[PDB]
Amino acid sequence: SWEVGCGAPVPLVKCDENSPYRTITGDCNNRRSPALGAANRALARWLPAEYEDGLALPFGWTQRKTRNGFRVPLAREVSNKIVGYLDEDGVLDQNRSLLFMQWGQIVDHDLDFAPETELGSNEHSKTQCEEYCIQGDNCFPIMFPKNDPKLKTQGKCMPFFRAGFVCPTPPYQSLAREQINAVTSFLDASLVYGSEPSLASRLQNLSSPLGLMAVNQEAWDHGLAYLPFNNRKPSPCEFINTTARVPCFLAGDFRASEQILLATAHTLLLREHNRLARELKKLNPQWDGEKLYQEARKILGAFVQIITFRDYLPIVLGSEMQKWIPPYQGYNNSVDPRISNVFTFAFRFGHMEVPSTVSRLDENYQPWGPEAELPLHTLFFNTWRIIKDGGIDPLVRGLLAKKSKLMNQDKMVTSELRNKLFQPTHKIHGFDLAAINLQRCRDHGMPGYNSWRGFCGLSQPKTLKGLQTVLKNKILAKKLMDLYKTPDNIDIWIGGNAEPMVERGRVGPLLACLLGRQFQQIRDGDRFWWENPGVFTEKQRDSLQKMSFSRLICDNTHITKVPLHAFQANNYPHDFVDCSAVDKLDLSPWASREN
Ligand code: HEM
Ligand SMILES: *[C@@H]1O[C@H](CO)[C@@H](O[C@@H]2O[C@H](CO)[C@@H](O[C@H]3O[C@H](CO)[C@@H](O)[C@H](O)[C@@H]3O)[C@H](O)[C@H]2NC(C)=O)[C@H](O)[C@H]1NC(C)=O
Ligand SMILES: *[C@@H]1O[C@H](CO)[C@@H](O[C@@H]2O[C@H](CO)[C@@H](O[C@H]3O[C@H](CO)[C@@H](O)[C@H](O)[C@@H]3O)[C@H](O)[C@H]2NC(C)=O)[C@H](O)[C@H]1NC(C)=O
Ligand SMILES: *[C@@H]1O[C@H](CO)[C@@H](O[C@@H]2O[C@H](CO)[C@@H](O)[C@H](O)[C@H]2NC(C)=O)[C@H](O)[C@H]1NC(C)=O
Ligand SMILES: *[C@@H]1O[C@H](CO)[C@@H](O[C@@H]2O[C@H](CO)[C@@H](O)[C@H](O)[C@H]2NC(C)=O)[C@H](O)[C@H]1NC(C)=O
Ligand SMILES: O=C(NO)c1ccccc1O
Ligand SMILES: [Ca+2]
Repeated sequence: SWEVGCGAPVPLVKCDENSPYRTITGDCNNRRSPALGAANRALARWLPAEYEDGLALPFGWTQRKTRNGFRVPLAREVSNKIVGYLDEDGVLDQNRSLLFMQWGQIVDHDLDFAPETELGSNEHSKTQCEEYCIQGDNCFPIMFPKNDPKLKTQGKCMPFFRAGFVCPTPPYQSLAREQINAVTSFLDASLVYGSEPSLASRLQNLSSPLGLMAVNQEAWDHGLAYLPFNNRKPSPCEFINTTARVPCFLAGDFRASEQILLATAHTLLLREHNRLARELKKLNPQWDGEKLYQEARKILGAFVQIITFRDYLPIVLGSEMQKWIPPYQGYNNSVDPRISNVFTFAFRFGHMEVPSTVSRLDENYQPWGPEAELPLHTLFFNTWRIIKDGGIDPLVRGLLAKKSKLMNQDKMVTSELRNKLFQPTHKIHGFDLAAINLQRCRDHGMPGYNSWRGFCGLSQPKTLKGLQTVLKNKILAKKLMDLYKTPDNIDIWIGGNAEPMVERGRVGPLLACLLGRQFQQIRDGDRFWWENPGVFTEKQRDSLQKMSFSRLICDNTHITKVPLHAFQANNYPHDFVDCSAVDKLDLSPWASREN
């Protein structure tokens, strides 16, 4: 008895069987268990959920119920005390480009999305929550502590709505509350193509048999494409500058316009698909609209996989890479490919990697204009700066020439995210990503820090002094202990990120284990992994290994001067070579001799 059945409210169809292409929803990857890894199903639970009432209510909800004998500290107070800092000087990662951060967010968005609860196409709930901070039903407000500046100017709380959950919607019961993953668990470029058949089609250009994705018709970038605008009104990207009135972009994933540099990455990817389809039609004139689409799509998925596993992961995991992701040995049908609930919090390490400004660079990589460098907070949901202020190139050069923020125990998340975050629903630039992440841990029913330490076979400190040794920091450990009273209560997000970094990596031991495990699984459990014998031909594989993020830029923008290794810190002009010197993807193994 597993309650095993609930496969209700989720989209279902029938398995093409022997079809050489992924489904849009991720169904039919695993043959014996077709829904494994599919969009719109519960996040997997590596450990049982820990809720206040065993079942659904998050810790902190009832002001008199403790966690292990103690009150859990307010999310925003953990924010003020531990996460914040004032001095941006000295914070840059000396050996990671701004693209390091940016790629993490692309990968993250391909793997997981736990959307908020609605129950309001119009309702006094999406206003009884913001207006009066009344806790109730899915309103779980972030209360301001005594002495928080935002009291004086903003109000009593920050509104926060609980994440969606499987089986039904309305008030629910029985089992413990399981959050939804609205995206496919496979590294499959679902952020470009969509996770629903509904959206996947909208995204496509079905006016012509060329297998192209829809492109914006109102605006161009030197004869290069943009993403289509979104139908949706109200539009937050419009609300950001009512004079300019530029809507958000329409991509395979809904978060695409969250910040300008993410919209930039999205548009590079769309551009690549269309390029692939054209080139492909040249070699194979007989091919379908659909065949063009799927074949370009499959190449792109292979790209996202290769860069992620070859270029990106080795420099997050560092020396722990070998211990968690051993060399590939083939598809294993017994490996569970689903994204775990804790992964969506472990992968939030990238929040501590966001710097406070974004730069635009000209063709010599010099400050583009008099306002080249901008505070990150003016760029949330900002599309007008792309369309009406130089297009994509000045913004991509910044990604190569500037650095990520480095995680630092005394300087965690920049005030740009910690004080001035803009939420697409509400109206001010006054939210706090750090406090939200913490509130969300509780919302998702996360075991505490020592549960995960235990899970990863690592020591579980019980005392101040134990915590000082693990964190290798007396002061940090003291603050944590004063807010939390015992390490068993430390929220996973703040606990995992407070750990010193492993050698040659950018996360600590606990994070390396959680991430490493997840990635091993999503590679080993993927029937369509690129190296899986029979998915691509040997000659096709040889062609795919030559792919690089540098090339992507050469083929898709008017940048002519790029680094070879784009994720490490690169200085212009020494570290920058001409595009000619950069290996090209050879599409000739994709030829199809008729007779
Ligand atoms: C300026 C850059 C970024 C902004 C503004 C941003 C903003 C946000 C916001 C508002 C959320 C939702 C919080 C919640 O409701 O719980 C979120 C979630 C998340 N973020 Fe970030 N983020 C950024 C960069 C990154 C980076 C660099 C990474 C990783 C390298 C990352 C990983 C994640 C992940 C994994 C989630 C959970 C998504 C889910 O499963 O629902 N983000 N981010
Ligand atoms: C800045 O970061 C660089 C990013 O990797 C780093 O250089 C790299 O160092 C690692 C080992 O420390 C090596 O990487 C690779 O190792 C072998 C080559 O012997 C390959 O077979 C592996 O697949 C893997 O890619 C490289 O030697 C080197 N990687 C690159 C891309 O050049 C620098 O050391 C960092 N700078 C400093 C001083 O911290
Ligand atoms: C809202 O978005 C507006 C862009 O649609 C933006 O206004 C634009 O920005 C500057 C003025 O600050 C102008 O840029 C330059 O234009 C000419 C060159 O042709 C110069 O002579 C000007 O002096 C100026 O430097 C844009 O022309 C201007 N466009 C319009 C129609 O106003 C606003 O800054 C945005 N506001 C916010 C709050 O972000
Ligand atoms: C769908 O694809 C078609 C075919 O490329 C696009 O229409 C072309 O647009 C360019 C620029 O205007 C012109 O060469 C022609 O007007 C069209 N070509 C042909 C073959 O007629 C169209 O823009 C795409 N539709 C969308 C919404 O992206
Ligand atoms: C595929 O991965 C599965 C899941 O981890 C492996 O299942 C294991 O089977 C081995 C023996 O082959 C046992 O030693 C492990 O204890 C099993 N794991 C669990 C917890 O079930 C399996 O090793 C892999 N299959 C192959 C043949 O590579
Ligand atoms: O940018 C985001 N994540 O990185 C994001 C933005 C809005 C809503 C949910 C999200 O996950
Ligand atoms: Ca996916």
